[PDB]
Amino acid sequence: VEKYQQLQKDLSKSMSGRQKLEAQLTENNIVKEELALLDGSNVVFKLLGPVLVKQELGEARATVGKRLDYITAEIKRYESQLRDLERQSEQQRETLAQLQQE
Amino acid sequence: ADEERAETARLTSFIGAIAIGDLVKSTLGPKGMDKILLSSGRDASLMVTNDGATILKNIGVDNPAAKVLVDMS
Amino acid sequence: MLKEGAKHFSGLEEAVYRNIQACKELAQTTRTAYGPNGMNKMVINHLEKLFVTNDAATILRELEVQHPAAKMIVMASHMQEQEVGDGTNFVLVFAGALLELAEELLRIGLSVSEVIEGYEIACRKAHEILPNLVCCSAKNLRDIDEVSSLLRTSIMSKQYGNEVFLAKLIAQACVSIFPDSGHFNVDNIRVCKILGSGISSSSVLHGMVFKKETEGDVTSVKDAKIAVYSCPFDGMITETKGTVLIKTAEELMNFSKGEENLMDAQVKAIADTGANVVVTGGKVADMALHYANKYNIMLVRLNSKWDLRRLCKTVGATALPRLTPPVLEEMGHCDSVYLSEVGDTQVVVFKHEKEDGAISTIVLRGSTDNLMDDIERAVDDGVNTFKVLTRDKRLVPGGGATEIELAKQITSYGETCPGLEQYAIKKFAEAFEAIPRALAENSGVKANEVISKLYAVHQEGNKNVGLDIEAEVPAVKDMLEAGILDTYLGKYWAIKLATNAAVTVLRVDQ
Amino acid sequence: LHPAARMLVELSKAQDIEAGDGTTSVVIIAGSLLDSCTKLLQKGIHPTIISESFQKALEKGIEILTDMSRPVELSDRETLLNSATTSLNSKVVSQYSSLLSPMSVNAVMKVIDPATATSVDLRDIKIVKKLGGTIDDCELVEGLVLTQKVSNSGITRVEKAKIGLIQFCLSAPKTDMDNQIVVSDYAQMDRVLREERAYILNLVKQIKKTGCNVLLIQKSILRDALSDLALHFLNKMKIMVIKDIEREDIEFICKTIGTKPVAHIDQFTADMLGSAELAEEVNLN
Amino acid sequence: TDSSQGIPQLVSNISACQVIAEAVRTTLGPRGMDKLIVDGRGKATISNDGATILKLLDVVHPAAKTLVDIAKSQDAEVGDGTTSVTLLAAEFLKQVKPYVEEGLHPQIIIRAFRTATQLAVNKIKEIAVTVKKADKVEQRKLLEKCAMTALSSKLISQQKAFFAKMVVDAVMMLDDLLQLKMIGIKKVQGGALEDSQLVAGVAFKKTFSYAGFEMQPKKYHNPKIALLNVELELKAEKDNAEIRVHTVEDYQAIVDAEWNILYDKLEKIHHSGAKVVLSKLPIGDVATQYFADRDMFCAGRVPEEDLKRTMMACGGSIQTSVNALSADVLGRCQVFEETQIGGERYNFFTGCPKAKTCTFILRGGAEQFMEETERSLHDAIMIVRRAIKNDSVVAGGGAIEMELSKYLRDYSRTIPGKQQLLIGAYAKALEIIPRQLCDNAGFDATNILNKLRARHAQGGTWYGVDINNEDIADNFEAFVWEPAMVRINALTAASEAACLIVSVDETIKNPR
Amino acid sequence: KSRLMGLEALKSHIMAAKAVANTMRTSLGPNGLDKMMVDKDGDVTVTNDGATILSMMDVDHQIAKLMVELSKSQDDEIGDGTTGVVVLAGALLEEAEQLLDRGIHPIRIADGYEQAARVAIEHLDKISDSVLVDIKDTEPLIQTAKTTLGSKVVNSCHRQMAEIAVNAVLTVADMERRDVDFELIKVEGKVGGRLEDTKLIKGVIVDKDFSHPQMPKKVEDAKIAILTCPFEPPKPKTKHKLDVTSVEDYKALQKYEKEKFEEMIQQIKETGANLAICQWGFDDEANHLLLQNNLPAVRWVGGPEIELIAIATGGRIVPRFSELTAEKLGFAGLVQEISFGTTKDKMLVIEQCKNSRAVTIFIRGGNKMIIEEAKRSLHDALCVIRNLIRDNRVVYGGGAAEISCALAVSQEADKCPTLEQYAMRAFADALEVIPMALSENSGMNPIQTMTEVRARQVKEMNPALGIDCLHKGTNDMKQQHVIETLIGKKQQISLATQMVRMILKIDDIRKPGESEE
Repeated sequence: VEKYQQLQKDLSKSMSGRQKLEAQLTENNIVKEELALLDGSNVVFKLLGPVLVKQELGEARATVGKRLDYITAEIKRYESQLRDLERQSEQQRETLAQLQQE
Repeated sequence: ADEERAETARLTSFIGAIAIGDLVKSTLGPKGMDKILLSSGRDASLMVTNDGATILKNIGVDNPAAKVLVDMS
Repeated sequence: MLKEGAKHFSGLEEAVYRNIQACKELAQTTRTAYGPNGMNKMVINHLEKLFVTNDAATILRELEVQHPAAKMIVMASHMQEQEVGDGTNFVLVFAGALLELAEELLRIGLSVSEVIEGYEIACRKAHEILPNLVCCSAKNLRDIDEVSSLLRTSIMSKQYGNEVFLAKLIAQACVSIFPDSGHFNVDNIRVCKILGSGISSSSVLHGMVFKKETEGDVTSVKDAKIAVYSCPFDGMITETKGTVLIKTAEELMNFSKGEENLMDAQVKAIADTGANVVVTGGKVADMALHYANKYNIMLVRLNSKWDLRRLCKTVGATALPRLTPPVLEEMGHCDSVYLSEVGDTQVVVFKHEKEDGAISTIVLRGSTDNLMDDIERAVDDGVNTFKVLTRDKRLVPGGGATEIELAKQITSYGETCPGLEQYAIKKFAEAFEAIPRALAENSGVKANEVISKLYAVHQEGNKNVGLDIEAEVPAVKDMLEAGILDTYLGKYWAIKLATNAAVTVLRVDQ
Repeated sequence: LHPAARMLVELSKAQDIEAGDGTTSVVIIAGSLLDSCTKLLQKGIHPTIISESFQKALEKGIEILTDMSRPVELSDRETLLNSATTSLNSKVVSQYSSLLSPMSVNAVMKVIDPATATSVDLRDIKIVKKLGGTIDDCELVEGLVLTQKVSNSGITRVEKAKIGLIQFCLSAPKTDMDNQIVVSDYAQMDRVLREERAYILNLVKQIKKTGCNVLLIQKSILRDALSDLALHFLNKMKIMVIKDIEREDIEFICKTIGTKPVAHIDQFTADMLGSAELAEEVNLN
Repeated sequence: TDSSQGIPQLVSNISACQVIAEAVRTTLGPRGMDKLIVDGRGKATISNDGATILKLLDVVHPAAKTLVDIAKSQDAEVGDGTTSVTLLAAEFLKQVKPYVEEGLHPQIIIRAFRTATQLAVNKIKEIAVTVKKADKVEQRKLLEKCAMTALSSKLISQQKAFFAKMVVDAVMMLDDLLQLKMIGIKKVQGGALEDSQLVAGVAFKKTFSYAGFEMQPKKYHNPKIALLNVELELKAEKDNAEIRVHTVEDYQAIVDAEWNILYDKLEKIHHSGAKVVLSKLPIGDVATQYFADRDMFCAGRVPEEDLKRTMMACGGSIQTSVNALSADVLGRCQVFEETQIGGERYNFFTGCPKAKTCTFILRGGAEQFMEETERSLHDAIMIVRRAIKNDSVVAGGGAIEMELSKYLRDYSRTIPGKQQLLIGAYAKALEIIPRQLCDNAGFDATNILNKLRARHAQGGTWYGVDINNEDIADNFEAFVWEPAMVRINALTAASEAACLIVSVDETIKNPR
Repeated sequence: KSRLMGLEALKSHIMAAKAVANTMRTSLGPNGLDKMMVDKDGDVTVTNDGATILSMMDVDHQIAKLMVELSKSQDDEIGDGTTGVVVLAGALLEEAEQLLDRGIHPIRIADGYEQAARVAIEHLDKISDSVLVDIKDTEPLIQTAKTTLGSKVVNSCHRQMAEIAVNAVLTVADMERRDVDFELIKVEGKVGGRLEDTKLIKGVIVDKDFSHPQMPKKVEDAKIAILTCPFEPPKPKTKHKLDVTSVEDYKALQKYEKEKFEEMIQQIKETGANLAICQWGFDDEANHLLLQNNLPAVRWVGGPEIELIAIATGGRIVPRFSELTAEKLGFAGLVQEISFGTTKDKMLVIEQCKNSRAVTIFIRGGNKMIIEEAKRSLHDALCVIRNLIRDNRVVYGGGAAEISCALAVSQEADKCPTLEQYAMRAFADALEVIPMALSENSGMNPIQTMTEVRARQVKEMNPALGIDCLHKGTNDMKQQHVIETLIGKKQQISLATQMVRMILKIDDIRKPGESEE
């Protein structure tokens, strides 16, 4: 029954964005190595928004760290919302399953 | 539920309150001689008092006389 | 043993002493349990159910004994009862009595085979003069008083008081309705007790008596295609839902509505499978029933496995749970299927009676089943005491008159034979007085009075005892000449079967 | 757990802090009187009577006792050395103590202001240790030796150093990890990520704006947390960051060298900022 | 596999038989010492009969457990003789226990029992006396006496003579029973004993006030009676639920809707015709407002039996649903009246479309005379309705036994031997029965019994003890009056109860 | 499944009344030392009569069980003499085994006791005055509430309650034609006031709902409006979410509040009784925005209260605010806003001279103990007059009738003889137990003290005088003014032998294995 689905639905929904963070998180680590590697040897660039800002080395690492951090925090965001959306489905299942049935 | 009739109670109501009115008067007075406080709740955890109000607290006593005399003092 | 070894609970004392006493106490119980008696023995079931019987197997079945001694033999009285009615209450006590003479011979120090054979020898000798003890035979199995004369005996052999109208009503039950030519049926003759009215009010409805309520309209036709079902309607609905009531609400109104026409379907398919009566080991279903009232299918709201059994038995029926539109397998047998009120209860009735498929079902009215049960005990026997399946039963004196007849005879021979064989053959003809001693008690006299006269009456094949004042002083009844007689048959068996074990049960010291 | 036996584990325990000396011996003193007691109780002397006789008599005792003792110069660290060392060599531990006696009496003589040499509490005196080292690698130290250090871009040697306290989180509050995130989707995260990043830098800024050459950050559990990258942004402020430090040491550095608790940017103040004439970590000995 | 034979088992039989006999002994006599029986649930039992207390008592003796049937068999058929037969077969089992040991052990025990009662039951039925509507009585004076007779023992006031005529007529009205369940005495607060009352239908002891209760009709020349297994209230249909408030209409909302469905429940029965809505359960605050606003009578907490006894008198039906009811599961009278006698608002249900029920309204509202009169009236029923049933009537308190026990020992010299004792002791077994009531009447039974023996010997009409008077006399003449058949019943019950068991020292007992 | 024998069981039964009646014997009257209770749940308390204690005490035994059972009807009606039959029936109980010990039927002993009450009844019948009237019975109820308000909470009769005792029972009594119901009169304490805050309440008293006092405190009409409906937008004493989805709905709410206020101010006023008891709870905000409008608005009302005050008025309730009629409003003889205590809120006292189908007289207390100690006085003082108006009959009590009613009965003994003289003798003696037992619980030698009015009983007859109940140096029941409802004494008389008559009932002392189980 539809009530059971949204909770399953929003589950993998907010699950989707939470995962790709880790690959970003992974490359956030990949760039830290290079932001530890670059002294600014060749022009360092953040790009956030349709503008490409002038970026400086020293502000970039704390950024990507925050970016790493900010993303790293975002494993917890839905892992809260995971069980949230996971639970409300299960609760209605036996009901709505049997409701589907009879 | 259970009748406690005159004399045997009047012993109990006394003998406890008798016991009660002593380790307080023991302690009572400037030369009133102290009583070690005993907390059976925490080990023996102790003070040594001249105060009976502390005495009631530390070691819980059941006498109706006491419970009255508790409230009185 | 002396060692840690092997397995035995008999032998030494046990074989000689304790088995014989294990061969004693229950025979001791059966002594006034057999023959004319006022003895009564209370019993509680595994139901803890208080009941009184002078029948053994009832008592027997719930008796456990570490010995086989008491244990093994009781099959014989059953092996007996497999053959006939009572005389079974006589079977064991005959053994036990004649047995403990041997432990005396063991005190006297007589060898087993020496003790064994003289009985066996004389066991013939019994069976040899046993036909000389035929004082009559069974003329009309259709006649009531021809038969009632007998039936009174096993009932008497059970209990003294009620024997007469029983012996009447049982032939009024028409044991007549079978040839009993080798064709006789106690599946077609059933004792069905109505709890209600009196036992003198107890009737016999020829045709199946099912006190179970005849449910709704009676049979479609009297040659009833019968659907016998353990669970023909278990309900067609399942209510499990969001609430197992409603969550999406209209989904409820489907099935409670959609259930009943499936019961109609089934019931229509009872009419469609063709059953002129449907039979529910499980519950009736009201709408279904209402449909079965529309389709006028006779029904039984609830059916004992016992019901279903006889149903499955005689109909050719098969009791089945059906959540499906039903299938006739059960079909029909009985060519008239009725509703009766006896004790004023709906009686589901099935009668095909062919003299061969012939159903005469005793319907016992009575206000107590324990009443109608200890009754049915003797009634169990009388019919199958009647059931010899010799139309000519070579009627021999009832009540035990033949006993003393051969007491003189075979011990007079037991006299004539020599050796240690003597007392073997001699104790043999001494085995009779036990019951003439036993019932003499409940009669109220010593057995010497009894037996001296039972001896002094000498050869009679009449003069005998029981529970009576005739059984008291005279040591004379007519256990022939009064109408109390016995088939020649169970005699041979009551004689033989016990003689075998009494021989055999001693020989095993293990 | 016997209570009069508890009194004993109470008794010398005080003598530990009362002295650290004669603690075994203050066990030895008590029973002797109690030995004399049941006597007077076999005599039946009254506990008040028994009592008031005694602490009185102790006064009466300490007097005659006092003159037995010899007043020795407490201004003269040598007389202090000698006596204590003579004490030390009249007493159990001379091994390192006498070797450490030039250290002991000195930090003392340091915290000795008066010729009286007062009581000389051990408070400002800070016992520190270092795994291994040497008894010669033992030393008194005139300013606080601190546990490790935090410098990402942080200043290693900073001097005349106003010592910052942080009782506030520099990371911005911890939301789903250390910092401010709300997302079921990246549009959500990418929009509000502007907020957290910039201000934690500002809260970092103001600290150096508040004149912190050193920063005492008590433990990240005694904290919310410090994001090391904004702390790298803070280490970029060339403050000397000592993070994850005990509230005790905070209080010690509070009470002793006068870096008082700072829970807020405004709550940065020179009173709450100790001044380290040289704060530089040392790896050696 | 358990059992025992042997006289020890037989003695084991009588072992229980005398003890349980001692129970009932005077239990139906006015006096004794009572043990209230509180049952593990906390359920007190004082019951006047042993039977109900026997219903409590397990019997480890199948022997003594038979009498549990037989005393009940004497209880169910009558309601009396339960005590009596319990004092008889045991008395039998008492008598022969030596005789067994004396040798009577053979079945001449049970052989002799039958003629004994067979002797009596004829001699019994013969001496009993039959009456008509014009004969000795109006047919009422029979019941009048027999009610007076039963209103005698507990003396109360003399209006027992006048109460006698009261109970007679509803007794006349139903008499579909020896039992009183369909009439019953309703102890009625207020009034006096002297003014008592007898309803021609049911009536309800107490129904309770509500909003506008004196308004709600206490008078119908016909109701439609809603017999409710269920109640109506604001706790049955919520008066309490929250809401999220924006316009205060939201406050007005959750209150108005809830108010409906309570009124829905009752208006569906109010529009199913019921002017009398009987909830054997209370009615709550908002629901009775509807009853009060409906201006159709409702009653909360009205006796379920009276509610059931209603559908006896009123031909009604208990309505377990309150929703969308109907007139057949309703009930009727051609008078619904209601009035408060003393303090109890008392429903009057009569002119009922049928009667399976009358009821007796006993006033005075007084604990003392009334509870006795009741206990006295109940047996008037046990007499007067059975007096109707059997006009041939006999007399208690040894108005028979002496003659009987005489008549038997009379025939003893013919027998002599074992069963001569069954001629004498079966004779003997009788007079312990009144021997209880001489305890109860405060007499020595022996010389009471003695003379009355002689005074059934040299006498021989009814001479026997009377506890009502606390005297002895011709008891039928004392108007000690019970039909004969109840004798024969107890006789048959008693003489049969024993003979079975004496034939058993042999009892098989199996867990399997 | 073990079975005591007769006398044995009674000997086992006689083991009961002894101690439980004993508890009374030093508790009898003020000279009796009253009864104390403690709990398995840890509550030490003082108890009184039989009922209070014997209900608070728990009763093992059928004897002890019947006590509370036998007890109820006593304290129900008369309220005074409760503890008495305990001693008395217990005394006669110990007279019973005694005559069984004297070899006399349990049957017979209970027999001649019954009418032995009669020769005490007729004896009691004579005693003192079988009359009282309004201005008269004021004074004995003064006396009754003298000894009632002077024996229990305070030993000082406080004439307020002493008069509060007389008036409202009369109010239900004079309504019911020299009949009155203890149900209708009701004794209501609420602490925070005083035992000297004592109120004669012939109507209902409830705290007047103020979600604001300053928004005018007032009581209006004399009459009450009892409402299941709103007098202001309704709510069932349960949380109602007040939020507004926009900043604008913030503006309309308080208007809606006041639009229905004035409308319910309108539609209940036009119904009647601007004071309106709304069964419904409601926000303290808007409740005082109607208060800000007008008319203190009663909200958060007990569901019982509305129907309680409804039936008391005899008027109904408005179930639905669209339904409006003054009969669905209540009836207050006087609605009066009354400050409850100096400590706390004004109440709204509804005093119903319209109809009071319940009358709940009121008192306060400095403590909940003493306030209930006081109600303990009040109930039973209202209980005597209860019957004592139904019959105005009073008999000087306290042993003067006990020393006397025994006179008729024990003298009736050899008038009786056979078993009845015994059942006159071992009967009447149980009476003089109490003046003995009252002298017992006093500092007094009872047999001595009993001997005194005895001489009087030889000197005089049925003393309106007697022995000091107050333990006064002077002995009357006149100087003591100890006189009880000549009902209640006989009402008390009715109880004692009944119990003995109860313990005998049937012949069955057997138990299945269940007796007290």
